[PDB]
Amino acid sequence: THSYDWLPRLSKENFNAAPVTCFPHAPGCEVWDNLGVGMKVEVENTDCDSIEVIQPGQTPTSFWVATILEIKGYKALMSYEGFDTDSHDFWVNLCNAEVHSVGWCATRGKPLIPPRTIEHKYKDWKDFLVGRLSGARTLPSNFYNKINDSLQSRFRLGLNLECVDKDRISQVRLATVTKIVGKRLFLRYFDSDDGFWCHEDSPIIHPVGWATTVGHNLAAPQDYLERMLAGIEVHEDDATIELFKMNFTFDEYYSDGKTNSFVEGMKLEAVDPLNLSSICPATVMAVLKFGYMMIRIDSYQPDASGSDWFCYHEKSPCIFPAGFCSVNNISVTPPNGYDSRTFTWEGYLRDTGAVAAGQHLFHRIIPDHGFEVGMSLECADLMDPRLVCVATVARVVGRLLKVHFDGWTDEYDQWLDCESADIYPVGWCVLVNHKLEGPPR
Amino acid sequence: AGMASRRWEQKLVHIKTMEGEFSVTMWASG
Repeated sequence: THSYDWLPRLSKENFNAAPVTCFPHAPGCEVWDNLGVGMKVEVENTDCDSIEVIQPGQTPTSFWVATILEIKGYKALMSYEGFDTDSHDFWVNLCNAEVHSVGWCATRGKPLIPPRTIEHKYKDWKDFLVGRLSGARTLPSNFYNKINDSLQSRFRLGLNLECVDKDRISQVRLATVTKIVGKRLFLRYFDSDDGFWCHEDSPIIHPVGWATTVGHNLAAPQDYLERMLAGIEVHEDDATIELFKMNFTFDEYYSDGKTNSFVEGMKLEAVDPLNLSSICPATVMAVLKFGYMMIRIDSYQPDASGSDWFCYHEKSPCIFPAGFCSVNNISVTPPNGYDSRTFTWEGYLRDTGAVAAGQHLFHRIIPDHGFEVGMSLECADLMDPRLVCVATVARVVGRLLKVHFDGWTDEYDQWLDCESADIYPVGWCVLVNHKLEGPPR
Repeated sequence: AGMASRRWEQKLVHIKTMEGEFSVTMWASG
């Protein structure tokens, strides 16, 4: 099946796409404000043939000037100067297409060529172009240098890192970077041909020596396991700490990493790491070092092995104080044994004799992320992260988003932070050459 | 945006056609 083209959606009235500036990790986000509706650019002339003389060895492409009418994610609606109607307006992918600052062609000694449809309007287009372009906005000359510098991943193939075992989430397992697409890494577990996709900014991948330092469960080859126990000796293929994104510093804590914030037994809410459509009561099972802690989803069946425990850092945007769902009108997943109609936090804390973790332990500042209900975007299927799909913002709960996959039932909706690295602007797949899943037939 | 808020510059641009060359005064962010 083919990758889904946004084209028919773009060609509809009131189509709403989240702007690139909503996605901090997205390429071009930093310089995107240098773009604007009404700006003028040199763009490829598709409506002309061998009018321009091209010497052998030169690129056989001709350019004309256009105005950007609309911007939807990476998509821009172009309109050639000289046209009276919108008959030849066309959509482009901004960071794929040959779009340039006005004056780019002249630097290469190339002339601008009027499209055939309007070429007759003038013998010399100087007066028209001077009249249309004087005082107008165009692209900064360094624009695409900035874009290209934002395409490269911080990682490369062959790097070894510790990442969560999808078959046993209570431990991290040694894995190697074998594929990179648009900064989404494929990590193949050592001594196996299985693995998973995740963005380079994912909180479930960690540098070499992380598990040992933090105190997380670790599965790895013997030689690696024994190398960790000493300390600490380095290796050429070790993924180091500066490659990894954190919203905190190891210096915030002491050198020993002793933390006394979250405590074992404390109750809270959290997104089910095995079901991103669900938010349910959770319990701190073990406090590790440097803010990391193992928690248990209370909706799970009884399990003393602690194999289904999951590590969240205390500054994670995916853990919430008790009462988060009820306060925001979210249907909470009842803890095992309880019913939807028979569950309250007050009664639940009574029966377990437990204490809910205080609001002060949570760090959830709410930015004006700019996300709105109805906005379209591209979102990774967190259940099958090899897939990136057509998606819509269904709800906005402070800084938490409910993301709906267009064409599917609301049961597949996933909870994602506004600054998650699993959501992307419209046109991202085209830019990075990832396949986009469209709505089911 | 610019010129209201952030940084912007005037930029003189060179344009060629098959009838001649000329200059236009435009602007861009940064």
